Amino acid sequence: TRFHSFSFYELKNVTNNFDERPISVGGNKMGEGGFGVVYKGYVNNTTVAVKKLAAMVDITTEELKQQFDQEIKVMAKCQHENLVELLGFSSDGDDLCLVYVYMPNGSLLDRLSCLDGTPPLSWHMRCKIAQGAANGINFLHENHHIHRDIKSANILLDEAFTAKISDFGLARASEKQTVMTSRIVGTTAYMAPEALRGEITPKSDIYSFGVVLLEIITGLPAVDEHREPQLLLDIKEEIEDEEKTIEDYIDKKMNDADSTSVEAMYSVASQCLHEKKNKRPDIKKVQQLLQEMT
Ligand SMILES: CC(C)Nc1cc(Nc2nc3ccnn3cc2F)ncc1C(=O)NC[C@@H](F)C(C)(C)O
Repeated sequence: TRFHSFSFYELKNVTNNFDERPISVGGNKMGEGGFGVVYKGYVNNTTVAVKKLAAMVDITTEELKQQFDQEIKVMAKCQHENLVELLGFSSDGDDLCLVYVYMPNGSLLDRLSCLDGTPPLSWHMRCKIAQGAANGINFLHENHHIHRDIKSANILLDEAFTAKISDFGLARASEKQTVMTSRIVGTTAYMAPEALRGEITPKSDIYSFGVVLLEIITGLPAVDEHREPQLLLDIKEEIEDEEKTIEDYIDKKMNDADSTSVEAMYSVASQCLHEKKNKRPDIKKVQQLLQEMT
């Protein structure tokens, strides 16, 4: 064993009975996803993030338990500066909690949208975050794991804006390697075409990272129901068809972006976004191209 086993009452005590008010207004709520809500807490003077798993999407209790077990297994095997650190968990009763080191700058998604009044990320910080995220994915792939849910909401940022990959509940270990599933899971706006069908491959993680690189350049979320186009990957088509340029989509909330490094990041993203999985570069090549960029 490597993680502290908490009793559920202890985590109820340290999160102020899972206070639903936002942290910005003195509550404990930091965010939510399809598989749970994240609360801020204090455990023995340590600031923690407590993910209470109770489902808000179409998932069964046994599927939640499988994702909880999967997260613990991946966390026990993978430790890296660009991966979040699991401190412990609670499993007593019908409730499941995962306890982590708190992330002072929350998620990349929230920082790109300046949620809660945080200042816009400079181009220089965006480049370092992209490099950190690729190093995290590279470590996971080297250790034969496929993330299956890479998105900006799953890239967290510490006090220094060091990128940290999170949410390993859907991660798959692969010794051999394309395989199939009957339960399609993930965020549609980021998912590779084959992943949307049910294929499981490390090449899908590359496609999803390409979408993240477009959110970093543009400051636009991957999907926006009230936007034209609603899907960010459609801008790649508009740019490829010469109807627009990447310069027309650069986030206006920054003053330090230069055309050379922006075009270089866009080139990495377009390569990641090849329709044909085998045309996409491997994570070590993505890592190398992002290093050449700076
Ligand atoms: C729930 C996500 C969006 N927000 C966090 C996750 C985390 N920690 C973790 N959360 C999760 C959720 C799943 N894995 N995971 C790993 C983690 F280490 N820590 C802090 C925040 C958080 O919101 N911090 C506050 C800052 F954004 C501030 C600017 C001051 O509002």
